[PDB]
Amino acid sequence: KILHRLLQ
Amino acid sequence: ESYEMTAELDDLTEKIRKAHQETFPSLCQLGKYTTNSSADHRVRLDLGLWDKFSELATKCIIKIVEFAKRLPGFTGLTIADQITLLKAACLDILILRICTRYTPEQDTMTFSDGLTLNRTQMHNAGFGPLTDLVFTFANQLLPLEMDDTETGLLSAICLICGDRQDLEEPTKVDKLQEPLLEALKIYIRKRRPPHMFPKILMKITDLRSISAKGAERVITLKMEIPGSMPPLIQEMLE
Ligand SMILES: CC1=C(/C=C/C(C)=C\C=C\C(C)=C\C(=O)O)C(C)(C)CCC1
Repeated sequence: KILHRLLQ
Repeated sequence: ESYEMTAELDDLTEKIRKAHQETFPSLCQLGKYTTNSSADHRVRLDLGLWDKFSELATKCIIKIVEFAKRLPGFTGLTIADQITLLKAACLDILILRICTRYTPEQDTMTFSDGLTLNRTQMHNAGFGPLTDLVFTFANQLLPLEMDDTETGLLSAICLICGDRQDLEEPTKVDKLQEPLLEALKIYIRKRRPPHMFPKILMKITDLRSISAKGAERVITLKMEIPGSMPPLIQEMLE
């Protein structure tokens, strides 16, 4: 997921 | 002309102010430029504008996430919640941001790169049946005279919302929003000398009715755009 990466 | 001592709230306000400005350029400190892909008449969808707009939309969503992680305590929440909050507030913040780039006398809105479109171009870029709703909101905002500080707090308040479905720790989210509301209130006081607090909050409710329709505009645009909806936009409005 893009959100996961950006948030991680 | 007197105000109590509120050190901690003043620090939060400053942090959110910086987080906003730094993730969203000011209209004045922006080198605006014009296009003309189809500024004459409204069409179903100007593909050339959609390509540009969709590119700018992807980047602004990225900045919003950047803004979210800069909010005190946001990263402290669970990952699932952070995602949940973002997906529910993304569009609201996007509307609030673009409407803050409204130049009333020219009736245009400016994007983060400087691209300045008029009402018809905004429509042709992808807003379609939302153009008017968004412009009306932009106009109803002018009287409030909000600055980046208030915009950041308002965006932060819209994001950190405990009443979002699926949150695993709502009360934890509610705890983060309290200081924000109070900071907005305290701040409105020193600035505006005196009933703007409820007035500004009420604008959040205006945002919901517009974002409610934006979700359906995505479905519509899916059937009219060449390829597929940019992935980040899909995760935030699916
Ligand atoms: C994402 C998206 C939409 C809304 C975008 C909004 C409301 C603002 C974008 C602002 C930008 C991109 C600002 C900047 O760059 O400063 C609509 C409903 C049209 C449908 C397609 C997906």
